[PDB]
Amino acid sequence: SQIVLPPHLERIREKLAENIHELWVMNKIELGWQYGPVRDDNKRQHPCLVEFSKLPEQERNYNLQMSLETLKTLLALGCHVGISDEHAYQLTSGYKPAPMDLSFIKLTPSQEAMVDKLAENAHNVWARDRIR
Repeated sequence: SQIVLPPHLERIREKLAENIHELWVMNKIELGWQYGPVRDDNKRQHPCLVEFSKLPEQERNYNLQMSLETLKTLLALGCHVGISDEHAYQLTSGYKPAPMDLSFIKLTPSQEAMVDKLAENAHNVWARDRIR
């Protein structure tokens, strides 16, 4: 939780979370639903279509608790990463965010190895949530 991050990439990681959040619009628009007041998937009520830096920490609380600690542990997951760069068709059902073509950009095997370790951490917090 309390892993210190460099102060240059504070807002950059928020736009990086916003580039994550616009895909968080997209993966839950690919289920075929729509915006709504409540958070009900089967009733086309998904309030998380507004972006990251736009919404407060009630409709943007699930990704902000996730994508921050996905970055917070990634700097100290037994590897090394630092400042490298900036915060860088299916017509959707109300907003179409696609600033970059993420299939023109490649991933690697040390990339997905830290993804499962971050998936190990949060699922154990999900096990810590499933104590009761």
